[PDB]
Amino acid sequence: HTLPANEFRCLTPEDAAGVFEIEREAFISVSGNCPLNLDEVQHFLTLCPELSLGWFVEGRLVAFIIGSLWDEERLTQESLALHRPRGHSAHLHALAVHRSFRQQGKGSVLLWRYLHHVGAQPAVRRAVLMCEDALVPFYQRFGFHPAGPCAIVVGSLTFTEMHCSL
Ligand SMILES: CC(C)(COP(=O)(O)OP(=O)(O)OC[C@H]1O[C@@H](n2cnc3c(N)ncnc32)[C@H](O)[C@@H]1OP(=O)(O)O)[C@@H](O)C(=O)NCCC(=O)NCCSCC(=O)NCCc1c[nH]c2ccccc12
Repeated sequence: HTLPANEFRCLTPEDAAGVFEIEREAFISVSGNCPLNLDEVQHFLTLCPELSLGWFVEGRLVAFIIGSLWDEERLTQESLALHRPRGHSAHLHALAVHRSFRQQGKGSVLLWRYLHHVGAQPAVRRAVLMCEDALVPFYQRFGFHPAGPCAIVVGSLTFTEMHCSL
């Protein structure tokens, strides 16, 4: 009968649309590329929805995490579009908060619930993601440790890989 003022839930391919939209502003408007395009978004939301998480305010996605499982110590170019069911690592492909909802602890909040959410799964024993050097201290507040230069290349952009024991 109404729109919950706040709701945290796993995503479904129905939210792919909304995810890309925030990606356009969050990444493309900046570097010219984005972590996941609509097909990639629907791909992981189809194969491993339980690895995603969204914050809906008044029926609108304001934050999201799109995961997938990895089975190697470090991230590679191929892992970018892969989901290793047999893996034990939660690979955070993308994390973003809406342009209008930033700097209000939402990213931090979503990130913590996410770590707790996937660490609840029997397989997931570690979390991994890549980020620009500017965000390394940010992810460290969550237990992530810088694991050196990430091998994944994206345009002219480089990233520092980070791992979090779960
Ligand atoms: C970061 C996040 C989710 C936090 O939310 P929030 O705004 O609500 O933040 P909080 O309120 O919870 O707390 C704020 C903290 O967030 C950190 N922070 C925020 N903006 C920062 C900045 N410009 N530089 C350094 N630290 C910053 C600070 O440390 C800051 O501390 P302070 O309270 O002391 O100020 C939110 O700001 C957001 O959605 N940003 C846009 C997308 C993005 O970059 N996603 C992450 C890429 S990392 C993960 C990822 O998706 N990788 C894919 C890698 C990738 C593939 N293709 C790309 C193309 C381009 C770029 C990257 C990629």
